[PDB]
Amino acid sequence: MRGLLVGKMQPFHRGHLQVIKSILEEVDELIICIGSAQLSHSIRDPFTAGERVMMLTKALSENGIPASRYYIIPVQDIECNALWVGHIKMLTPPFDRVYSGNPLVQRLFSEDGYEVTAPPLFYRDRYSGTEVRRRMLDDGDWRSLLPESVVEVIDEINGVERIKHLA
Amino acid sequence: MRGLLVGKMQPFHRGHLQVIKSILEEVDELIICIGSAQLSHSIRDPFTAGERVMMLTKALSENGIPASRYYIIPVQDIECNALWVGHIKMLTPPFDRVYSGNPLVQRLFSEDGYEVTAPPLFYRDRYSGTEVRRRMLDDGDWRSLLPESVVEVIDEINGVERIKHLA
Amino acid sequence: MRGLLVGKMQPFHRGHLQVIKSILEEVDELIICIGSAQLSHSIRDPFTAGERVMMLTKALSENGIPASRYYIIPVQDIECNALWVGHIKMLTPPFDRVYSGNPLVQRLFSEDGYEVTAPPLFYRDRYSGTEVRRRMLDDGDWRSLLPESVVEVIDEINGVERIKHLA
Amino acid sequence: MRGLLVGKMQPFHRGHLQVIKSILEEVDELIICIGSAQLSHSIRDPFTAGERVMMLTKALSENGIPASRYYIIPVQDIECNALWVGHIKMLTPPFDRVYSGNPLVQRLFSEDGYEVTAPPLFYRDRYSGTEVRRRMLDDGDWRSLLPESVVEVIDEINGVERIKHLA
Amino acid sequence: MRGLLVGKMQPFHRGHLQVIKSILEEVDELIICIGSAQLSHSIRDPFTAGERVMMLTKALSENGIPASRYYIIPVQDIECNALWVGHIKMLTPPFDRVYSGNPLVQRLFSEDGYEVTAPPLFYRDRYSGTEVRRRMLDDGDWRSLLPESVVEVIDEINGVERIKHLA
Amino acid sequence: MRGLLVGKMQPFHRGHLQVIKSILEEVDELIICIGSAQLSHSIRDPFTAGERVMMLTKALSENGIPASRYYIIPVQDIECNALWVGHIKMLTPPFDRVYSGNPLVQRLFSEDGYEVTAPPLFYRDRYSGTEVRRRMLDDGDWRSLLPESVVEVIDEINGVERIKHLA
Ligand SMILES: NC(=O)c1ccc[n+]([C@@H]2O[C@H](COP(=O)([O-])OP(=O)(O)OC[C@H]3O[C@@H](n4cnc5c(N)ncnc54)[C@H](O)[C@@H]3O)[C@@H](O)[C@H]2O)c1
Ligand SMILES: NC(=O)c1ccc[n+]([C@@H]2O[C@H](COP(=O)([O-])OP(=O)(O)OC[C@H]3O[C@@H](n4cnc5c(N)ncnc54)[C@H](O)[C@@H]3O)[C@@H](O)[C@H]2O)c1
Ligand SMILES: NC(=O)c1ccc[n+]([C@@H]2O[C@H](COP(=O)([O-])OP(=O)(O)OC[C@H]3O[C@@H](n4cnc5c(N)ncnc54)[C@H](O)[C@@H]3O)[C@@H](O)[C@H]2O)c1
Ligand SMILES: NC(=O)c1ccc[n+]([C@@H]2O[C@H](COP(=O)([O-])OP(=O)(O)OC[C@H]3O[C@@H](n4cnc5c(N)ncnc54)[C@H](O)[C@@H]3O)[C@@H](O)[C@H]2O)c1
Ligand SMILES: NC(=O)c1ccc[n+]([C@@H]2O[C@H](COP(=O)([O-])OP(=O)(O)OC[C@H]3O[C@@H](n4cnc5c(N)ncnc54)[C@H](O)[C@@H]3O)[C@@H](O)[C@H]2O)c1
Ligand SMILES: NC(=O)c1ccc[n+]([C@@H]2O[C@H](COP(=O)([O-])OP(=O)(O)OC[C@H]3O[C@@H](n4cnc5c(N)ncnc54)[C@H](O)[C@@H]3O)[C@@H](O)[C@H]2O)c1
Repeated sequence: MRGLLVGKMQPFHRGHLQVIKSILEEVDELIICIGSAQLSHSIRDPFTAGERVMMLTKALSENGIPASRYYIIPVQDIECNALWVGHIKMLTPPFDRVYSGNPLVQRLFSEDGYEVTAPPLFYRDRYSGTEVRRRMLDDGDWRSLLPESVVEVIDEINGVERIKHLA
Repeated sequence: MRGLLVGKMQPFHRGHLQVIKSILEEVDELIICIGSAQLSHSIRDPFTAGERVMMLTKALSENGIPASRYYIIPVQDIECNALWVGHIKMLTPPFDRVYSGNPLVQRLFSEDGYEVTAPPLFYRDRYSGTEVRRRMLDDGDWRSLLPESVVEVIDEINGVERIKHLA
Repeated sequence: MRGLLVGKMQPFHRGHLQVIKSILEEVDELIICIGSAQLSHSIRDPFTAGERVMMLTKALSENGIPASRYYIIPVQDIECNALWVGHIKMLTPPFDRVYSGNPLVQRLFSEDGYEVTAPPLFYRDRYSGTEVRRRMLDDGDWRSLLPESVVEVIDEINGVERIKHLA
Repeated sequence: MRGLLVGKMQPFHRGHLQVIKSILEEVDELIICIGSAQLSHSIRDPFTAGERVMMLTKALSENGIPASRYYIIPVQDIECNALWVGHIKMLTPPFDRVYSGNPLVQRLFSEDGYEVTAPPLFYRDRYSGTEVRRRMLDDGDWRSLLPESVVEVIDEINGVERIKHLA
Repeated sequence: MRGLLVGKMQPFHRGHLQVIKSILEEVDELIICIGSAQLSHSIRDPFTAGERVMMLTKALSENGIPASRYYIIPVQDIECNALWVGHIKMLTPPFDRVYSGNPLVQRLFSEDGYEVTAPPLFYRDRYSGTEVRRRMLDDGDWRSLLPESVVEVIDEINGVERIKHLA
Repeated sequence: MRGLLVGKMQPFHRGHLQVIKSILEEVDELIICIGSAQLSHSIRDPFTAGERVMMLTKALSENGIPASRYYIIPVQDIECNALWVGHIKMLTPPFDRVYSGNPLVQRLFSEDGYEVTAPPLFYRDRYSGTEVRRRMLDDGDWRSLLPESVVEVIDEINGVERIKHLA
């Protein structure tokens, strides 16, 4: 039983970790696709796919989740939404269920015949990429929104200095 | 200490496994990029990136190599060789050394300032994607050239029927 | 005498039908290019090119316009506006006049040396893709804005459920 | 009942016409996709998609086949074969059966769950794009291989002068 | 000693000329990249790369700056910001310093290890592409913001008629 | 009076220099487009566009040709030959005549309505990119085929070591 979760992870936050843990209770393995893998250095998409791979890797490992239970696969975006589900299938192992709170992702997989689950949102008011990046820019408390390992990655790659300069 | 290995893995064979094991003796983790992730269903590139991810995953796991010791990242090809090293960096975790027997890959990383190691070839006369695919097409003994787990993947996805039809 | 009409047809409405009929009174055949053929599943561009081909086909046929009097050709968008006129020429039969109310389309063809006609707008306050899609989303009366055959196509492909989910 | 036929039509020849007529005896409408719509001015792909649209249109009309019985849709090629079937679906009306003698096309649609029919070849030794273009270049008898209407199109667009210059 | 300046030059204005002159006092040659070379015919990017090449050429020549002191190189934009610095390097001669007031350009080159200088802004309230284009559209005094040679180019290519039609 | 010359310049050789000098006797300025600006690090296309810009610049300057008499513009290739002439126009200043010995280039510009001149070939048996690169690889005398300034550029960028490694 393999599930699929897709997200920009800009950056990977506590909401992401929580949903992943719950998902791992109903599936044997979880395919985690880092979408928009081609975007980086913008206010909405500051981190490269590689930096995000490290964020995910450290965070999951830090939380004791065995690496054998998940796949981290960067996925560049494409121009045709009608071909995106096929695009994901082509780059990933086979999967039985799709977990997503993103309307577009839900509708695309739904139309393709996949069962789509929308997990309950975990503190959607604070655990969102938008809030995290807003706090980084306005000097708010973004650190509490992310697993400690992610904060370390961001510090190491000078993530805040980057996003502030770009803004 | 993290190394980087790039290959089409069309399909993943015993030569690949051997070089990976030796590399894992000098580095802590190995980033394994599956190149030409956009190509599939052709005589030279029959398998999708996703099918190759499964081949690698099963094979490495079958050989007792812990998943925490490697990263499997599909990498689509790009038009400009001059930007390829940057392309790889953008999609991967940081790495210290590059292992490759491919002249182009060696020269590109070399010009970029990376130390490149060309591991000794393991039975280059039989352990090559070209030979494997040739045997699949001419009904030769391709199975002995691949780890058992890879053969199982190919059987499951009807790899031989596909490549034969395409030829 | 062949004319050219380009439009997103998202979806094909009564305004489109009316302008086509009038155009067919001054030209022998009309080339109808469905622009942005690569876009689908978005609030501004909900339908695939194929679904739009059916909308046009059924509507024109429903209105007794012989198929021998027009060409339905999907045209993907391209990055360079400076090459778009050439892009259209490359995918279509030769044409003598261009009919369009779109400023960009008018200027591009004009600069290329083509005579461009801007037909009078037919109820521009209700007959527009924007209004149709707005009514579909807010449960307004979108059906009256489209030929009956188009409504049937939309019902069949669950167009409203799609656009509502995406919103 | 709608069928699908895909071909480069470089140029449209008597073999194409014959297979289309037979297909039209088992389906109500035939979707005819002109593949490699982006290629032109090369020895293997001399004609633009638009020129080919005219070739098909004139030929089918010349042979009394009603325009309401077919769709002529140019389809640009894409880099990922794994997404091509989806690419075709996205640009076309729905279809029940696929007719093709091309191994790749057959395997792709087959893997996607479509029934694929390989019509008998009509004089494959003379009725092929390769032979036609070879005769045009070596001053052989290419005219007898094409419907008269197609020859007229080629004469009008100076097709032979083009291909000879390119060679 | 060679410097690098990148800009859309939509259109080339007095601010551009001033910064170039000052830069030419600290470097032997200046590489001038016209960014977004693929965009044209839009309100934000009205002129083609070729038209901009003429604007730069005439203006610099008009101001007595020898052609041997600079390189005018059109550079199309790319999807990955992470590869852009590499993209520029690939299309240009080697350079020692980068001059730019654009935050993104500064951060990208900075992260790549280049020294980046942000020249003082020359009348930023009037000397900006945005103001120039705004005046062209609202019939303001755009001519005083540009070198005379640039105005002549714009008049010759009917730049104002174009941008007004597009708006 | 402005002419246009397009070439890969892989690398710029004595034949190129000779044709340019003769052309400069009938035109006031010469636009020199370095085609395939996106290709580098391959046996057929070893040098980046930037390296070629330097080769041209040094060679022309070395031969006393004033920089004000020419434009060096890198041009990436595109997928549609039917749009290439438009692609060139978009990136360059206006031109009156096209000089080329390349059949494709000649036919494309010819069909677009341009007068195309095919200058006499200068020692075509030795002055060709193919011969130069062949000698570099087989240790033949490639230096005599290129202007001295070009040899210096190649030495400086380790061009021979690169092409030999790639082979
Ligand atoms: N055509 C295309 O190229 C195309 C089409 C669709 C989607 N995409 C890609 O999909 C990606 C979008 O992913 P996204 O917007 O979902 O990214 P995201 O990082 O914001 O969200 C990832 C997922 O995590 C979960 N999640 C997020 N916050 C949560 C919280 N607080 N509590 C619980 N669960 C939470 C949701 O399932 C969500 O979908 C992008 O890369 C986009 O480009 C591409
Ligand atoms: N511009 C670009 O897009 C660009 C530039 C360079 C390379 N690439 C990509 O790089 C990939 C090519 O990888 P490849 O040709 O090396 O693939 P491969 O699967 O044939 O080889 C993978 C690697 O495995 C090792 N190996 C193979 N056989 C072995 C044996 N018998 N014994 C020991 N070691 C062995 C070598 O290090 C080799 O490089 C492609 O996807 C290519 O497109 C892309
Ligand atoms: N570079 C590029 O890729 C490029 C450049 C220009 C245009 N395009 C494409 O052109 C398409 C845009 O077409 P559009 O905006 O005109 O689509 P549309 O469907 O809104 O309008 C189609 C045409 O129908 C007519 N029309 C619409 N409503 C009417 C009414 N009520 N009464 C009478 N006539 C009416 C007008 O002539 C109009 O231009 C897009 O696909 C766009 O991407 C592409
Ligand atoms: N990834 C991709 O972009 C991708 C993948 C697959 C195919 N394609 C496209 O498919 C197209 C290829 O079409 P093709 O090679 O079949 O073109 P074609 O014109 O040679 O043949 C068209 C079809 O006509 C029929 N036919 C041809 N000669 C005949 C004869 N003498 N008698 C009877 N029937 C005959 C066959 O069914 C054949 O497949 C190309 O445009 C190719 O690029 C694209
Ligand atoms: N990924 C990518 O494709 C990518 C990433 C970064 C940048 N770019 C490209 O970079 C280009 C952007 O250039 P831009 O925004 O700087 O263009 P611009 O023409 O507005 O400015 C050009 C430069 O001129 C100088 N300048 C402008 N006005 C001045 C004034 N009044 N006084 C003094 N100096 C002045 C500044 O150094 C400025 O950066 C675009 O083509 C963009 O697409 C591309
Ligand atoms: N669709 C497209 O992207 C498309 C279409 C056509 C051409 N192109 C581009 O055009 C470029 C090809 O240029 P090319 O093949 O001519 O390059 P080249 O460097 O071999 O030749 C350049 C030109 O120099 C002249 N020349 C060469 N050797 C000479 C000699 N010994 N004596 C006298 N004159 C001599 C000829 O006019 C020749 O065309 C490529 O970059 C190609 O990709 C692109």
